[PDB]
Amino acid sequence: AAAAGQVFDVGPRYTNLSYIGEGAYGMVCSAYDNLNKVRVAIKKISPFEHQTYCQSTLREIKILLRFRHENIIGINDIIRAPTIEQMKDVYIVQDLMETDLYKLLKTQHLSNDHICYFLYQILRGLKYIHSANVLHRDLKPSNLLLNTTCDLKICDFGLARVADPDHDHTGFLTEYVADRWYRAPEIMLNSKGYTKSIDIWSVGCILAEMLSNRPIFPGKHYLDQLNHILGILGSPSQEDLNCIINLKARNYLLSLPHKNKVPWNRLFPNADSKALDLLDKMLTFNPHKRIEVEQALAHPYLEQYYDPSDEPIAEAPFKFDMELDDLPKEKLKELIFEETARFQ
Ligand SMILES: Nc1ncnc2c1ncn2[C@@H]1O[C@H](COP(=O)(O)OP(=O)(O)NP(=O)(O)O)[C@@H](O)[C@H]1O
Repeated sequence: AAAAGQVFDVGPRYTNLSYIGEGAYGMVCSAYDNLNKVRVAIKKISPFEHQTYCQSTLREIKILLRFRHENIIGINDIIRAPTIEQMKDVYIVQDLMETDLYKLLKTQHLSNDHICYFLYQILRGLKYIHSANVLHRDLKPSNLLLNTTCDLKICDFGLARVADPDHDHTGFLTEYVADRWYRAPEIMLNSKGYTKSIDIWSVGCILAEMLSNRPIFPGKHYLDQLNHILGILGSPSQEDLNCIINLKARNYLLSLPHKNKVPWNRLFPNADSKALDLLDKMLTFNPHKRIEVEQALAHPYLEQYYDPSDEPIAEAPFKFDMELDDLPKEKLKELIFEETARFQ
């Protein structure tokens, strides 16, 4: 059993392992694919102890196996034991991507052309995801992979859900998992994040972060996240408040001192004015007024790339809720076993 740091048993076919990160349920290595003669990425996942780990792992696998898109990371192979009894770990083999936008923004200035092309690819992948009735719900720079030729692939569908706008409403201050800094204001107010508009907010946050190499709304906690948003957008309008019927959320917003909108050109004086027009439309407080993915693709900022015939949609949308919250981990291990069978 070949070792890294732990068992990383991808054995004969996958060799010359190099540690390139850790994280959720396992650890990530690069490896030489002795069959296909390319370096690949391998994610070891060890989730079968914890129901919640098994949910995230089954979601990621089910979604990434169904999706086929140039801007979404695919699964090339899956390594696991031939029996459920022997299966402790699952190895997911993917295209090796040189970096992610998080690592890139820590150290590199992006040209206006790079910002434009990266946003185009994010929205092109997102159009496919949304067309499949799926919400990503955790878009952030670390979940956007890039290779040496600036090809961008969305990854990490662990928090992804089938869209359910009918059942989106909830109380004030309802608990949430996805990264605070990329959470739409309605999450803190009255939304479960079951509508496509929560992904467009996250893209808007990522566009702002590409324009300055700093998170635009770096809240330290839940209400601080809302003060950061309202610090730039200003106090919500009467019309936007009238949309918030939940009294705890409405009265919280009414309690706050009046704030005027800060103009995007003050925050980003060297930005392309078309980029700031699109940023404004993505970071709209009211999710009903917020631009949709297909409208963002058609925005003048993206006119060099925009080609709706080359912006494919999903053949096989997820019609129905993935009924995973109440499956015991033993059922979820069986589903993961069945979902991975095609690679044996
Ligand atoms: N296909 C890939 N190619 C290269 N590096 C990758 C790839 N997928 C993930 N990584 C990196 O491996 C490290 C750990 O992976 P991680 O950031 O956890 O990826 P993820 O797919 O978003 N999964 P996770 O965050 O654990 O739910 C990070 O430095 C990632 O950027």
